[PDB]
Amino acid sequence: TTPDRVHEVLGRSMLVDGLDIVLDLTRSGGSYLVDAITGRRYLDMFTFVASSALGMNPPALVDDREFHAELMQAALNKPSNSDVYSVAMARFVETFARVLGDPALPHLFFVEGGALAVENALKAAFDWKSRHNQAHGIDPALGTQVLHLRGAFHGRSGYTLSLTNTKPTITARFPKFDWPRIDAPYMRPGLDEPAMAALEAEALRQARAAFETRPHDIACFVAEPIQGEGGDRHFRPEFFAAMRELCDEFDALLIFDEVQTGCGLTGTAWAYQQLDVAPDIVAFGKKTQVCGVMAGRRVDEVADNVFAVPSRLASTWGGNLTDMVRARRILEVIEAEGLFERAVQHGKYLRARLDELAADFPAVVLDPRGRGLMCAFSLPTTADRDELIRQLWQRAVIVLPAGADTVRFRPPLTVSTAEIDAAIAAVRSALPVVT
Amino acid sequence: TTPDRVHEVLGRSMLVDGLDIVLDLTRSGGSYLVDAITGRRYLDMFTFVASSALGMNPPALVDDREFHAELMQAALNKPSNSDVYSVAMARFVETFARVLGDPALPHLFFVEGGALAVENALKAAFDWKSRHNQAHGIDPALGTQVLHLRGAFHGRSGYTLSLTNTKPTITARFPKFDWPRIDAPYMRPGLDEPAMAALEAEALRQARAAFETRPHDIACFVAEPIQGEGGDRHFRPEFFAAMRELCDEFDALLIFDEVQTGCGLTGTAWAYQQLDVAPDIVAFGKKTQVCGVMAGRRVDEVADNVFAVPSRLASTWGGNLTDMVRARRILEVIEAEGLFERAVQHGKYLRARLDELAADFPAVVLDPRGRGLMCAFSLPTTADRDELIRQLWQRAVIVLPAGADTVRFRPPLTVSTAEIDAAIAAVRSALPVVT
Repeated sequence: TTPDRVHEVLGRSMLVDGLDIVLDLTRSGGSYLVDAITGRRYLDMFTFVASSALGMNPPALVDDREFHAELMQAALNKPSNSDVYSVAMARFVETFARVLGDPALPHLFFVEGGALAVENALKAAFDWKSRHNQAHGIDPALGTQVLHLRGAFHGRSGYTLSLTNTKPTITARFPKFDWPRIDAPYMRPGLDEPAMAALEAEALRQARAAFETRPHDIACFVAEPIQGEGGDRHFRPEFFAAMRELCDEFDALLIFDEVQTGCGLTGTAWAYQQLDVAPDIVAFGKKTQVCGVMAGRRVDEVADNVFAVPSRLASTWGGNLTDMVRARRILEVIEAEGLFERAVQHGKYLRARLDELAADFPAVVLDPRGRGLMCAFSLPTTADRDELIRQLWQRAVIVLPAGADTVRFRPPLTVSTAEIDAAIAAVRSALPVVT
Repeated sequence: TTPDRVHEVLGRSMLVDGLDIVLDLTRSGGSYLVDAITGRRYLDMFTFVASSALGMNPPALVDDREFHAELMQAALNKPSNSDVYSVAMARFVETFARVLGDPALPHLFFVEGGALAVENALKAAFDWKSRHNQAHGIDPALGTQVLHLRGAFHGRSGYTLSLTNTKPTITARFPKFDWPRIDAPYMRPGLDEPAMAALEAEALRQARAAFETRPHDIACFVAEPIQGEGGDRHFRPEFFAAMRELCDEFDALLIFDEVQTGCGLTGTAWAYQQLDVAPDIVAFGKKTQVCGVMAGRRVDEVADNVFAVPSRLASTWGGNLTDMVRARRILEVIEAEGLFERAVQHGKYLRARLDELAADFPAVVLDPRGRGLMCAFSLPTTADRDELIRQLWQRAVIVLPAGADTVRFRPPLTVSTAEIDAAIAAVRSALPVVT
């Protein structure tokens, strides 16, 4: 089967609604994807839906003969890491703890898939609340609900379908729990400190009302620190700081879903580190390759929590060993080359360019925003946004939509300023055409 | 970090309740695992919880230089296969369809994880029932419940926690849907045709009552063709044939969870092929490396089902590309070496040996049973069963428990008769010690 027959072969078995290209696995590199059909190079601001930290075929992985041997050893088989331990696994775990670890969150758990990472954070909270209730004379049947935000995306699995609320297509006709959902007080243009404070106060009021009308039954609050799929919606640290206090007042855990924000994209290991709010549990995935949770803080106050008791959380494989070996090497590169700091600096650059675009096209380029390399802007209508994406595709630049009117940038951590300039140049070319 | 420090390193971050050994990834091969600490070889009747079809480091994969290059190309990166197609992916899909495909079930969907494979089968059914209801004048809010069996294991995710019912430890304190659950009329010793028929009739009665008291609200019936974790419980074809008719009468889909039974273990591609019952959806995982569903039959009667409409089912990665490349090669070996037939023949051999054990130890070795290489026997008590497993471990044979009193055999498809003899010899040595 040849590159030009790929879409035909897949089309016999599946819906083929992806990109028009066929990925050349060998010739792609860094910030560029190569179409195996034409040999055309595409500038990658999409990074497999923000799951690639270093881009395709990074030199530090490709040129490392010792790593090749390690990777090959892992890739030939697929052990059940939950039952059977290896040096390859232990090396990954120790470097994860070193590079991304938080001393307050020592409990680590790994699984395949971002939705399942979030689910296991939820399971930890449900167990914790039930047991905490029981220890304080409250019915252990209580503690089954999840406070969450409007516009949230946490995945497409059994529990996360009850949380995710972006496009109706994702959740329609699937059974859901009736869990309390509150307004998301995200930052928007033309709102000053007092205006933002009032918006936050209303979400806080709704949150308080949920806790008070469902006594002892809310196990946790879950949020993305920055809402990705919902449209790159940013929140003030003040909002999460207030939620942290409110969670503590009602003995509920605070969970950050860092599946999209995590592993350096915002300029720190985790976005929460810049918001100065301490979570009890963090769910991670995408860039980490293997998914999972880190837990601690109040979790430890219940001695028989799911991290202390065998067989409460599990899967067959306990994450993919190949992903663990790849991730170990990726984390070593991040640490050695100071890629978090590079993300801060290049992120400031990208943001500055988007500000310039907003000045040049004031009625078209709206609400330029970002933290680190996680940047976005919006257009007046969905039609304008969709057209800009088509125009960029024609110019060999890959970006992703979000929400009704957002264009998202998700470059690799290794993106150069010249590559950012190229992306911006394409947007500038395309804009007069869309207007 | 050295083999002797693996448990210490992992123990800082996780609960370390797995096997005492450290897996040597290089020296393990075929039906043998190697402990990196001692160099002791362990006879493997466990195969990473039945997820290894060919055992460790199969020669056809290890000696194939062309495959090495293909695997390395896949392993270096992790593309989002849902968005971005490759030759490596298309080759996997076409060989999957060739080797394991069913002409009645042309729709394929891939995902990481067995629980998520089952969840996507459920999502397909929920959507189908709602839309089928709508097309026939019935409220589209109806069609949200899942008929399932006692003793079932379908995973540990949001929807599957409402189905799984083996050990309380798996499901306690996690929120569940109230879905209808019926008795499992599995075969047991000392029950003749009429006795089995009466047991089945009672389960059928319970099933009928569920359909009639929850009108238009049961979307599907889900079952394992042979219950694995619940204790290798086998069902007569007559039971599933009756359930098939009953599902059709009430316009509900029939889903087989073949995550444990699938990919040749029972002697055919799928266990359902030997039961002569046609499912609408099959969920697969474990041995297939990449997980997912095959769908067809009645699914196609709803033209806007989830396999026809974009973005109803999805994940970031669409399965792991490394797993796809490995699985392609594994399937080619199965096809080329006639491993399904080998499983039939060696399975008959293993079963014969267990019958002999039952004759020699009539009060201790109970209910010897199996289909293909999926074989088991039971002991009088849980204490006897647990002790036998410890005694086998001491003799370097790895087997898995199931239920309260079952010992399961899960050899690779490539197991030899001498290796089966070795396993049986160890059981014979251990039994006088446990009695």
